[PDB]
Amino acid sequence: MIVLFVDFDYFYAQVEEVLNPSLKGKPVVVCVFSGRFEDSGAVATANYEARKFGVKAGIPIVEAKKILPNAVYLPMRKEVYQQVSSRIMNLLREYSEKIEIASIDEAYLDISDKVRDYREAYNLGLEIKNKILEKEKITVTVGISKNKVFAKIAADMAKPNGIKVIDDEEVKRLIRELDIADVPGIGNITAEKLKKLGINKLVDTLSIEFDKLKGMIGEAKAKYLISLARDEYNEPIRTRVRKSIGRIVTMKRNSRNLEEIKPYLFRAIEESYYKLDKRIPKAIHVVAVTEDLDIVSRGRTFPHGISKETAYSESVKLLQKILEEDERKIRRIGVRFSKFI
DNA sequence: CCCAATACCAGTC
DNA sequence: GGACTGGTATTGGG
Ligand SMILES: [Ca+2]
Ligand SMILES: [Ca+2]
Repeated sequence: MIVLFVDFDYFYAQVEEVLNPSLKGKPVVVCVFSGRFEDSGAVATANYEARKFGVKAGIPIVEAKKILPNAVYLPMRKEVYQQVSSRIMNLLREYSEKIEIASIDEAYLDISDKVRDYREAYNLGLEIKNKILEKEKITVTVGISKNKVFAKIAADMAKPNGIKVIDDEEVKRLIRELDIADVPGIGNITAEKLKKLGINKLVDTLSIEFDKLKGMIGEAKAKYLISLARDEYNEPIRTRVRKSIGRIVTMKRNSRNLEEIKPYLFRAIEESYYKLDKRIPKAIHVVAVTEDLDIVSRGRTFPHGISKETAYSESVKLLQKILEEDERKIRRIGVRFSKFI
C-alpha cells in the first residue's frame, strides 16, 4: 500500500497570516478566550516563530504572555479556518478516490492505484503541495509510507513546509529507534504510564508481558503499539463519518441555579442544531464542567430522532439530573448529539 | 456472545 | 478542558 498524508502547517495561525499579510514574520498566537476575566483561556495554536519561544497549543493565554508579551494574539475564528480547510480537501479529492479526512487539517490518501512506486509518489506529493500553495497560499507537509501510521510519522518528521518518504528499509529502522511518545494516539497520559515500565520504544512493547501492558494502558492501545512494533499495522483509508456534534459554552459567572444556566445550555442547543445539517440524532448528552474543571454529564437515547424543541426540554431534565448528583457549581455548560439516523 | 447505553478519560487544533 | 471529537471502562439487558 502507498499512503500519502497531508498536514497543513500551523494551520490556524497560517490562515490568519494569509488573510492579514501584516502579520508575516511576526510571532502569532491564536487563542480561545473564555470571556471570564481578561486573558482567561488557552492557546489553540501558534506559528513557528512563536513556538521557538515555547508558546504552544494547550497552555493558558496568561502563561503565553509570560514569554511573548509582544506576540500578536488573535481570537480563534474556527468557521474561517473551516472554509479554507474544506476547499483544500476538495483539491486533495482530485488526486484520489480513497481519501480519509482525519481532522480539520490532515488527510490520508491511498494512491496505490495512482502511482507505481515511492518515487512517483514523491512527485505527486510535490504536485499537491504546489496546487495547495497556488490556490490557497497555504503551505503543507507531506508524508509517504506503507500505512497511515508511518505516513503521518513521515510528516511529523518533515514539518513544516516539507515532504518525506519512509521506505521499507527505514520502517524496520524506525520500529527500533524511535521514542514511543511520538506515536500517534499516544499523549502525555499514555506516554507517562509507559515511561515507568521501562517501555520507552515501540520495540519494548514486545518484551513485556502482554497482560501487564494491557492492564497498564488498556486492550486497545496495547494491541495497537504491538501491531506497530511487529510491523503488521493494517488499517485501510476509509471515509470518516462524524459521529457527534456539540457545543459547550463558558458562562459569565459560575452557578448551580437552573435559571441562569439557560440559554446556553439553550444557546448550545441552537448552535449545535445549525451544525447538525438536517442530520437527526437519537441521543443527547448534556455536558457540564464544574468549578475545579471536572467533567460531569447525563444523557438519553430515544428510539427515534430528536426534534429541536424536544432537545430543549430533555436537556433541562438532563440538566436537573446533574444538578442534584453534584453539589458544586457550573463553570461551563453544553450539549452533545449523537446516534444519527 | 454481543451489544447498547451510560459516564468519565484522552488526544488534537 | 479552551473547545472539540473520539476512546474507554463499567453496567443493564436480550
Ligand atoms: Ca495535524
Ligand atoms: Ca497542523
